Amino acid sequence: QCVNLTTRTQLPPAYTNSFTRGVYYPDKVFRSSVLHSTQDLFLPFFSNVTWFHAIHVTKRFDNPVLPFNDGVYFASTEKSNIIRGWIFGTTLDSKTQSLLIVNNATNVVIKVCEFQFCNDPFLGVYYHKNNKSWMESEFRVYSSANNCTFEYVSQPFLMDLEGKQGNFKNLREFVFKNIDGYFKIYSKHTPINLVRDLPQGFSALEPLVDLPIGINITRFQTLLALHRSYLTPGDSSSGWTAGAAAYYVGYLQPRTFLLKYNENGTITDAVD
Amino acid sequence: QLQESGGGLVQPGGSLRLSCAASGFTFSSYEMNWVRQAPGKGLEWVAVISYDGSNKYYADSVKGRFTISRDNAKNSLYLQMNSLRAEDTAVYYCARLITMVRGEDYWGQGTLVTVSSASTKGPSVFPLAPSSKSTSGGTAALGCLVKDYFPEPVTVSWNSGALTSGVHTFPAVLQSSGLYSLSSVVTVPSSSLGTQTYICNVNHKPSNTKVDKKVEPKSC
Amino acid sequence: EVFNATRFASVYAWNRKRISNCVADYSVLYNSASFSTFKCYGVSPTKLNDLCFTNVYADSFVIRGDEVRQIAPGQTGKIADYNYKLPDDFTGCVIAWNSNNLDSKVGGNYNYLYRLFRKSNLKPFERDISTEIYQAGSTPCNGVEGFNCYFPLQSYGFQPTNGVGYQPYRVVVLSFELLHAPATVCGPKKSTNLVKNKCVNFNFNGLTGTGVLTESNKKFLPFQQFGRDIADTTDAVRDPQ
Amino acid sequence: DIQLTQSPSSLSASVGHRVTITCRASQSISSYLNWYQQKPGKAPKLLIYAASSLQSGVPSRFSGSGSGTDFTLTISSLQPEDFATYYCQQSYNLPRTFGGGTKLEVLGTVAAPSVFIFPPSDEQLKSGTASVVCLLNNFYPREAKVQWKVDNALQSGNSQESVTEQDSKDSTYSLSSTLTLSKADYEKHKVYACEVTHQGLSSPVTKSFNRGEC
Amino acid sequence: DIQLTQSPSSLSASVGHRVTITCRASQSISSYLNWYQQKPGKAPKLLIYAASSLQSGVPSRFSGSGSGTDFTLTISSLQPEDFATYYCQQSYNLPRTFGGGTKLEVLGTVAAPSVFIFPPSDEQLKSGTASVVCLLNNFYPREAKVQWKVDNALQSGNSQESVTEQDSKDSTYSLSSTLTLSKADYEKHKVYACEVTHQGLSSPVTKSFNRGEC
Ligand SMILES: *[C@@H]1O[C@H](CO)[C@@H](O)[C@H](O)[C@H]1NC(C)=O
Ligand SMILES: *[C@@H]1O[C@H](CO)[C@@H](O)[C@H](O)[C@H]1NC(C)=O
Ligand SMILES: *[C@@H]1O[C@H](CO)[C@@H](O)[C@H](O)[C@H]1NC(C)=O
Repeated sequence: QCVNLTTRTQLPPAYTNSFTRGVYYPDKVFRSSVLHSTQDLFLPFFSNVTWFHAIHVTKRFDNPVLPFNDGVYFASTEKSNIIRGWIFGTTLDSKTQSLLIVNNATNVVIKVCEFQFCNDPFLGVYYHKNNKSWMESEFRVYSSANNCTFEYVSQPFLMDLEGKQGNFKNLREFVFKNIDGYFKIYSKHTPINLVRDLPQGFSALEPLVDLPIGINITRFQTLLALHRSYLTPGDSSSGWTAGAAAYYVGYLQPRTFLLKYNENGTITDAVD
Repeated sequence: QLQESGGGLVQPGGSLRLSCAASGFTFSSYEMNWVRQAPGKGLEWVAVISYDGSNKYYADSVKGRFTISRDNAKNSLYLQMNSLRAEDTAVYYCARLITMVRGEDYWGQGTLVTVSSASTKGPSVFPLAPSSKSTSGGTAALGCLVKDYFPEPVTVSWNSGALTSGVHTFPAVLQSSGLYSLSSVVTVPSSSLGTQTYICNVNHKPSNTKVDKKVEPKSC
Repeated sequence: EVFNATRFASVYAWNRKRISNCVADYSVLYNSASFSTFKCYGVSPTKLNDLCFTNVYADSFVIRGDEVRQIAPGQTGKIADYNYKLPDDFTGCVIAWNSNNLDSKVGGNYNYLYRLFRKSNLKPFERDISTEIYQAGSTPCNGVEGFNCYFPLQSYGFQPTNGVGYQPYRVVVLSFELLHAPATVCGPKKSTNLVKNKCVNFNFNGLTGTGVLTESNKKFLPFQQFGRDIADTTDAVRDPQ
Repeated sequence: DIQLTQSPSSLSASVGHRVTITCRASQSISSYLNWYQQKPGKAPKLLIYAASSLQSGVPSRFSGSGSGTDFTLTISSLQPEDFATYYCQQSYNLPRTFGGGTKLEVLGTVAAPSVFIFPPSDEQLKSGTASVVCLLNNFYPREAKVQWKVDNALQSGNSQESVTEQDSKDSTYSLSSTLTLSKADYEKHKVYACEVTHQGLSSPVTKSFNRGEC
Repeated sequence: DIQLTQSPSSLSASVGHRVTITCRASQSISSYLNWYQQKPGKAPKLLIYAASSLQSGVPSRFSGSGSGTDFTLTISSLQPEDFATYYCQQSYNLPRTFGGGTKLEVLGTVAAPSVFIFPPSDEQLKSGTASVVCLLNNFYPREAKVQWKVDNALQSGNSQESVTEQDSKDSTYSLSSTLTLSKADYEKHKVYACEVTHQGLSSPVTKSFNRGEC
């Protein structure tokens, strides 16, 4: 399936501050109107998070392989469902099992296989002007899935695949941990109006899902959708537009935090 | 199921390509054979090919001239025919011949080939017109002798089928021109020869030449 | 899906199905009166409902009724040698039943085959679908069948009239696999009723204690399962049913 | 090479007859000698997939035997479809090879005789030829002699014949045969007859066909 | 109640053969199925219990299998001491029930056919009865057939037989059988014979036993 892209320009690594983002409920315990101390893997307060983004203006599209370390805080700020998922694993080359999560435009999919991934994996919405619409048209994530050992697909849906004007409007925050052969996911959606950066303020990530997968994860790699159309050069490697989206990553570290629990048992504040 | 195809009528020194579609069984697992049969002769082995197609073998008549080949992905056998001879005038059957180990044999319906310099032409039509020359009580042969047509079949019948009682039809003779001929008959009472009109309903159907012709009993 | 499949494999080409991430009631199989054979090695069916595994493999095929004898540890003969071999430390169950009325045909059924000839015996759980002509003698048979050159697979000929040892039997082998990973397959777990307003000994979903249970005025977030107070004693719980 | 020798090239029988045909290979072939039935030009039906091994769904009345050079096909009691050709074929080595197939051609052995005799037709005169027709028709044998009388000589070499097989209801063949003569030959000649000598009758039978002279 | 069917009712073998016999239950009995051997006029000896467990001191060439409704006993390499009758028995519930045991009767299976037959003796005649002595002797296959010829009618219902047991060295049986007739019948008729339709030979054999007629 795979294609190496070209026309991507080269720029320095950007950074921004975490501003107390990225706490999550550490256990399934209700506590109310109390302050509680926990030692756990947390994103440190006021930390520098590496900033990655896709924009045309120039000609910037941005999904490198990154380390996983002890665990990852991840956030997307976007308006167009450009960030679509991730690869996690170690060798990423079918010589070991590895984990795919992807929102295909009608289906959330999770798989664990000996995937031969692309060196440059992506999705691609095409503006089919005969159909008068964008639609997902170019799944290019792996060549093969040589053995498999877990599978999941959600019940089907659709999404807008937006040529959206204005600033970023959705913030989606995630935390990923891999502990005792469980891959644990926490998340939070929030509506935003910020033009570029990661926003200040506070909200805890709630436990989303927890997957019983025995694998070693050491590296990860995000999946983004190209925009493609009759206005582009059309050519497989270069006839594409980046859309407009940004995402941020930071690493969890063993820290003691003091968490403030509401009368309803939500986290409402914390001290690093 | 097996279905041979690509047979036909061709000149000496020519080429032709047979094919054979396989259905309802795992063609890809087996040796697959060509066999042929010239008209009125015994069965003749032509060739065989291995399951994977890796090896090919032949009888000495077709050796070097022909090729046996297979498309397992298409469940299809082939015979390339080249430098055609009178030898190659046969029905060609495509088959899984069994040898010692129990399994289900398959043979196709067989595809016809004829090798001759001739051309598609109608029934040259010669009705048997029984008269003082030949009439004998309850016996008088009407009929036709029919000639000069290259594709093998001529249909023949009597008074447009109304004279079927006592019909007989006899194997064809290939003429030295490369055109076939045959004899066909009805044996009728001499007393009936004043009643019916008597037509010989020849049709060389590959020429589409219906030439149904009056028969003249009690002539001379 | 395994036991009521419409058509089974030929034994030389035996299917394998992998089971994971589900609740397995083995005793619902075992109590089904269907089976001519149900034999377990290293386990007992009643105890299987208490165990957990990373995967279970279900292997399945048709063989002749008298050959069922060979589907066991330490066995030998054309099935055990050339078609399907269990390891001699097998841990699992073999299930079989007569399928004469499904798998025989009045004209004889020849859809089912088995490997008649091989160079050597299979390894445990090895499989061999190769259709290369077996050289019994000295000539390289060169993909041609003849004097010392045999097609390696032979059909059974299941007529409905066959004597019982010659009738077709459907077979399933269950292998239980425990790895260094989460145990995704387990037997079902029994619940009693609730008993409010009495001193009882309790187990909510692995959380255990003794106490009096009563309906609470407080309400948790949808992912939370129990409450603790400022001293870290458990003051409330959510009923999993 | 290995060559095959069906001891009957042809047979005659009736329904209910136990029948055997035998085939000899030119050299030893162990048990590698298949047998087939063929109705004329139809796809050959495998009866026996070795010297002895009866094929799937083949009727129980058939059986094979043999070793080395010598082999049999048997039919325990003959039935109407068994009035057919039968082929041995060796399965031992290349080239795969077939016997001269035993034709059990006489659909009901019986004796019912017949004759007929027809000119080079008046409606054949226009051909630029005389094509005479001896026509012993509904005769029990395939066996009969035909003779000619054109300018009183008996013609030979310059002739053809073809026979319709033993009829299923009548248990009789019919023969057609033809001396053929160009415009030059047929107007040179003026006395004609054809003579049918089917030995199921007591005599040759003939008539004064006389092309241009009747 | 649970019914056990033992499939081969009798067997023939020779030393060093593997042998298998099978037992099948009218409902599932898990593994509750014993196997016994009995030699003539001895008590039964237990070989296998559960369905697979070899009993104390039994030779390792015996083995059992099954769990459910179908069970097998096998003998790995048969020996002269093994030719006996074998019974399965279910241990599952009351009444305890046995299969109709398989007889492994033919030691050293061979083929030698034989016949002989003998009259209703004069040294028997004094009884006021006739008793014919049909007598096929040292024949290999236990199976044989007998008929009669008194005034050349074939007698029926009026007969008995007994076979002397499978000969230890010959592996041949011998048979005695007797039509037996009153004074009135044995003088009313005058031609006699047994006819031995011995399957081991190509034909029946019969001899003029002629009570009151020699
Ligand atoms: C699957 O895993 C097995 C066992 O490690 C390996 O032999 C095989 O090459 C892998 N790939 C495929 C396509 O089976
Ligand atoms: C507690 O939850 C209820 C229901 O969502 C809400 O009305 C109330 O304002 C919450 N209280 C606080 C202090 O968050
Ligand atoms: C559990 O099952 C019962 C009985 O069908 C049903 O009433 C109840 O709503 C179910 N609860 C959950 C959490 O599925």
